[PDB]
Amino acid sequence: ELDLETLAPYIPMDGEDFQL
Amino acid sequence: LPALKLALEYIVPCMNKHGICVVDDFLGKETGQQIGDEVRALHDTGKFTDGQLVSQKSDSSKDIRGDKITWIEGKEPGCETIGLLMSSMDDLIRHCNGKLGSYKINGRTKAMVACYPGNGTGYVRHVDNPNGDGRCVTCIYYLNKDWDAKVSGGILRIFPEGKAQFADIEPKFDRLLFFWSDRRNPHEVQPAYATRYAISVWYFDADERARAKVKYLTG
Repeated sequence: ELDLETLAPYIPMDGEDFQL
Repeated sequence: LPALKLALEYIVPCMNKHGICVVDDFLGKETGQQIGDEVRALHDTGKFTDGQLVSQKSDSSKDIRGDKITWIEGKEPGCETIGLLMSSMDDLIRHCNGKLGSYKINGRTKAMVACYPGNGTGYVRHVDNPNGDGRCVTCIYYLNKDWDAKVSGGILRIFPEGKAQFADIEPKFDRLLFFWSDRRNPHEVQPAYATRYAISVWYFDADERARAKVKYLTG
């Protein structure tokens, strides 16, 4: 198989993230 | 349109039955063109950089995705209408609380403003969140006035699991799209032959995103 994380679009993992 | 009815009577049942939901003519022509002007100014001032992947091995990113992007928080000068779009997307999601699957949506990414600069650029078939990074709903706004997909390509083809048909989403002006980000919706951006713009956010499930953050913070 293939590691699908290698095709997945990047998002920041650090920082916060926006809170709703 | 009023968020409550759109969320509860259309978006929620659409998502739970099909995992994909299209809302056309979301903000109207005036606002959509203002977003277009803001995006074109980010492009013209050199803000975009190569789109990147979650995990990187030997491959050039450009053999996977050929877009150029920047991340927008919503409050930057010259991005005010992008901010209004982000606030409108958030308003819909807040009115869906607890009704989109079993997810508890508390947060999201910044907005990804993305351009496929013609020349046959696209994005090979992929899953937005295959390995549990917290993303549960992808939300995309398209802003291509004059797009003729039969000539210029750029269709987002989604392959929803278990369905007798795939879902072809032309990147139509003022179109808003939601879909589950996980392996239920593999998708490709088919080659684009004119300049194609889209603005994406990804909404997080609280518990999955917490687990993903723990994984990152411990190594």
